[PDB]
Amino acid sequence: PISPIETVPVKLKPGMDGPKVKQWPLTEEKIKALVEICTEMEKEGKISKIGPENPYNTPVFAIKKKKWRKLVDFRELNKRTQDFWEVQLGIPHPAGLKKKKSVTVLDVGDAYFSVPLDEDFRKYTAFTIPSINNPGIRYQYNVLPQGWKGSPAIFQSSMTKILEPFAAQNPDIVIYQYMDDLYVGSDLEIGQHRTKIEELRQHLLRWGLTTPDKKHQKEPPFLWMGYELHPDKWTVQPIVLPEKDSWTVNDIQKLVGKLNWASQIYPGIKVRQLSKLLRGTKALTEVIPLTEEAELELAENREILKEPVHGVYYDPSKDLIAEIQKQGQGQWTYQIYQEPFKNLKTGKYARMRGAHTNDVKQLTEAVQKITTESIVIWGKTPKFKLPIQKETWETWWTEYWQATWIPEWEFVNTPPLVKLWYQLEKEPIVGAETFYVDGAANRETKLGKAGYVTNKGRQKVVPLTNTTNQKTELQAIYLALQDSGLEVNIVTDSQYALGIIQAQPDKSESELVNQIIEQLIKKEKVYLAWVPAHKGIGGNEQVDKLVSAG
Amino acid sequence: IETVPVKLKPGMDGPKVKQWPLTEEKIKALVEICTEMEKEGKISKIGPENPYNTPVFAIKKSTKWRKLVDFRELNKRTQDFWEVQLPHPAGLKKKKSVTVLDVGDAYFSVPLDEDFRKYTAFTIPSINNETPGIRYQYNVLPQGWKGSPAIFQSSMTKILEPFKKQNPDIVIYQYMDDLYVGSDLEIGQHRTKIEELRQHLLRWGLTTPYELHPDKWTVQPIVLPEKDSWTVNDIQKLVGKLNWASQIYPGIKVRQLSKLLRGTKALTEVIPLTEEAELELAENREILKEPVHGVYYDPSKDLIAEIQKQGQGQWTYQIYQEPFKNLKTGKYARMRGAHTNDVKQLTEAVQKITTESIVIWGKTPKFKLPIQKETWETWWTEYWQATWIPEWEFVNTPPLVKLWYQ
Ligand SMILES: CN(C)C(=O)CCOc1ccccc1Oc1cccn2cc(C#N)cc12
Ligand SMILES: [Mg+2]
Repeated sequence: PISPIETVPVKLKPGMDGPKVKQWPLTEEKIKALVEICTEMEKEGKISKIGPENPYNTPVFAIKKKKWRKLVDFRELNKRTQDFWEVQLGIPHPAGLKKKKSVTVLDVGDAYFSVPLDEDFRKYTAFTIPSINNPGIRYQYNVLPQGWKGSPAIFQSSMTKILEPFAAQNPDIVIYQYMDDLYVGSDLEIGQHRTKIEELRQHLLRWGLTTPDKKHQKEPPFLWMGYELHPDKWTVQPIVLPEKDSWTVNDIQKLVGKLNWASQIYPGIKVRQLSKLLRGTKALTEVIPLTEEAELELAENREILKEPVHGVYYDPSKDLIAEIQKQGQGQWTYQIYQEPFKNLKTGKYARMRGAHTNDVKQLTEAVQKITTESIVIWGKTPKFKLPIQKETWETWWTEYWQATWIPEWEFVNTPPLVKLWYQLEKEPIVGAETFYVDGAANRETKLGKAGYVTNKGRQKVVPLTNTTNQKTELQAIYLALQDSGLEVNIVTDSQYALGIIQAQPDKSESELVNQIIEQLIKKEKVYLAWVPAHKGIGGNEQVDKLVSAG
Repeated sequence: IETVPVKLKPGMDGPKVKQWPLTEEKIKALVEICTEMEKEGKISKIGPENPYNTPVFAIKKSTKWRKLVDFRELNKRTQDFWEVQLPHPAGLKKKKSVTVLDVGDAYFSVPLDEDFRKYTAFTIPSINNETPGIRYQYNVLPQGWKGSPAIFQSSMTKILEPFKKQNPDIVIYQYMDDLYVGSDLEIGQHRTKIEELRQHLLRWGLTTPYELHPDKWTVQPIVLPEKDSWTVNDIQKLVGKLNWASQIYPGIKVRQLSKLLRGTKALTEVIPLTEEAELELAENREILKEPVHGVYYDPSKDLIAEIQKQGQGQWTYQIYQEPFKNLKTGKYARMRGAHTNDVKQLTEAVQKITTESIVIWGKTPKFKLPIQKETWETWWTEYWQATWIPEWEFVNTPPLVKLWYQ
């Protein structure tokens, strides 16, 4: 049917006129399908024959991808019409849905054709069925055309307004609206829940919106946007990881996609070594040979995907809880649940956001991602059970120069525990050898040397090939660590190298800094001090004259 | 009762900013607030043919919720036409006492130009995308749109002209929803003249719900440590800090001080300050008392604020337009109170600096904040009392700016 709803007024973009894309010539069998469809559609009021003075046109075609369907090419009109309040992009998340005793799924059939289109805008929808000779027939739309820029929003808003009466008289019946679907839930007796469905079905039929007849139709488990929804549990649809010898950029992309998708209910999914591959990427065609780390990751994912997992729905009376577990190379995993083994959902956090990081910083960032996620899904923030002790975190967030909001959390003792593997000293160390380090490299020949000069009288210079002033500045520190007792003072002129160490990293993209980290753990006390370069302080002046000079 | 035509800057479309997800608590408060605002006709529900959007937050400013609208983008896209549309007194920074009054409720009497109303559209988000938002637009002059004080100016001058004739030595500056009222009176007299004006405004239909003292502000000078026994490390720090300062005050000298370190020496070795090095350090303390030289304010250029966490509730800040040319510096302190946190203190500092900046120059600075972006966007509304919002971005504090500014 059609509708007595009010129409949304619609303008074209200021200074633009209607589309005039001529009709591609059509085979006479398709012109037969269009003429019959158009006369049926005309008979239902959805379209109208129009005079000759309408200047605008839009191409039309017929197909039946092995009944017939009419398809229209509004690409040109879409460019010329104004923008609309963007349709719902996000979708509800299964973990966010509140449990209900029964759920109906209604498909509004032919929904867009069931809604009127603004009158003054109708001239710009004109289309032509081709005559055999040239004189063709001219039709225009009176309902929302399928494929025009404004149909999804205007039908969405028309549907919201149509529901408003029925919803007010039924503060018991939950109606999610999503595209041209209605998902109806209630805690009524299945006898009367079917009554209220029947009411709603007709209320929409008065507004012109048809609904499934054969019972309420669509039956569980529900295949919905890559999910499986059961009456008591949800899970993702089954993932298939390809088995391949070579991989293109496009194949790895489709593979982190599926993997990312599975990580919301399959705890333990890892994707970082696989997306390290796409770091360069370039062309989706480029073949990217996999890595021993990428292979191990993909292997471990197939292992986890071998068993089936499910999540539960939301009860707003039960608490909201998250735990986070370490997974290794800066990869982390979390569950969010209300009942201790019934998980609402899971997820992963493996971002470095920089070349070097450390465990506490990464955990804090994981707690961030969970918080933003809980607000989007349940409108609240969870209680946190975390594998870290207050002393560990309190020390970290106090010495940390960046401001941070640590939630309330209880320690859960479940190793691997999050810890600071080392702390530099805040005061210089007494009776410890003072190493004055420096490095240099030639910005053209890229050759270099790192060296030190201590106060016990030791001096050393190690030669370096294919490096930069920044890399030698770290090798210099690395050299002083290698060559010192368990306690050492190091004095550097590098603001770069000071910055990287003082950050107290414990993992890194570069293997030099990974080497320096291993040194720093083995030491007992280390103090790192900075002096301005080329100011002849003493100590520094002699390493500059030794290494930087040559 | 008659509207004032409002234009966007030519060839410029309205805002399409994204609504931030809110907690169920904050949404329920926005819906209550917006239902009442709809009854009083200040806002109306809009259709899908309005594509514009401005974010909304719920803050507390009290135990009742307020609604704060982020017109930052709509202000870029129009208010500069209202910054030039048809003024800042430099004496307000000189007044001994300054009080801030919230007069933003006067705005809800003036109709808004019906052809501009689409640009004020905003959305109350739903949880988990169950619904699309509830969508409204403004009928009246909305708070936080810089065109609101611009249009109301004529009425507001009219209301204040009595009071200004009586008290001719009091400074009244308006910035957005606030009046800044400054006097040199005794504090008790000051609070009286504030009440006189408060009552004056309430008498003419201007519902009004902060005391500052710019005579105490300054540009904090650099302080060098004063020790009893110096180590090699203390002099290295002292020499490093004075080396930084010499990009700013030029007559600083370090020869005699670094002479004390000649040769390779252990860091813990105690060095005595020779008489020459003491004179150089004493002379260097004296040059740090005088201010910088060519640091002037350019009204056309942007003000930038940098902030450093210093430990134990201390936060330093600098306002400059060109690096090293510091217009103001200062340090903030929170009394902690075992209810404080890093984000409460950062949020409080941003507001102090912004108020201080508004008094001095009449515009908000663009902040470089030392915090992860995603952490700010979640928690900033929990201690935001101000009715305005400055521009901001996120940075990683360098390793030595902490101590040199300490
Ligand atoms: C089976 N299931 C989801 C429950 O039991 C939880 C209760 O969820 C609902 C509550 C009210 C209205 C509908 C509900 O279902 C849906 C909510 C959101 C999206 N949807 C897509 C489909 C399909 N196809 C069904 C739903
Ligand atoms: Mg050097």
